[PDB]
Amino acid sequence: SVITVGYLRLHQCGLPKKMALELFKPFIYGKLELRGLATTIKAAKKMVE
Amino acid sequence: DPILLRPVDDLELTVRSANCLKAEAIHYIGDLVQRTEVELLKTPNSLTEIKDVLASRGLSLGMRLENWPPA
Amino acid sequence: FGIDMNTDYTLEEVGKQFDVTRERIRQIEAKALRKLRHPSRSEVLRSFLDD
Amino acid sequence: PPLNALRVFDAAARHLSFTRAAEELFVTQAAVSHQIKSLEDFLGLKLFRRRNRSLLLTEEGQSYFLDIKEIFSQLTEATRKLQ
Repeated sequence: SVITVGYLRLHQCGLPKKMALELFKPFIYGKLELRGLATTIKAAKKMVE
Repeated sequence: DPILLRPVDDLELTVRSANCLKAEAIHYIGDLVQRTEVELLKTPNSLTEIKDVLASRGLSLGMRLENWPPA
Repeated sequence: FGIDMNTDYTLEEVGKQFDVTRERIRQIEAKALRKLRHPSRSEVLRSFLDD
Repeated sequence: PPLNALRVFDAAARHLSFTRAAEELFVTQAAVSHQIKSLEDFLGLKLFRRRNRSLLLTEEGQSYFLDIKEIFSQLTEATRKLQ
């Protein structure tokens, strides 16, 4: 993605909220079953969509 | 209650018991729990089975319910 | 259904092992189906219809 | 001839088979013959033509089939008397 200036602290980076769900999609799937909100991975992907 | 809206097939009851309630057209679990033991002994083909099959389900006959059926 | 094996077995294939009952193995399968058709165990399996 | 056999014969004819007379008889298909076999001892004669695919209506069986309708039609009369 393009870069832009930040108030941010030296250890912090500004992520676009839209790319995070795409990048961490397997992480969302993994922690979603742990939360018990999706019985199956198909429902996990459906509610992510 | 998540059990009231289900039919009588969610009990895994004996075939002798699975057929007796169909005579009186029992459709809901609520329908069978409204009627008490003092009138369900009339139907032929239970007294030593229904209490124990229903206790494990967290239910027992003789409870009073309103707005039934809610459809 | 040959689950966890290399192949499945038909009615007579399992009949020659336990009992030569033809329709009775079939009704054992039907009993298994109605056991698995119950809304007591099928709740999670029903989710696998769209794949 | 028990009155339990009274309601297993009337459903047999209109359902054209002993096993097919079970859905509206709130009973399985096995018991429908358990009363009929006793009928061939108290009364002691055939009612239906027992075949693999279906059953052939017998003249005597229909005579009882109408007799079962006399027994129930007046049984309804006692029923609507309560009604």
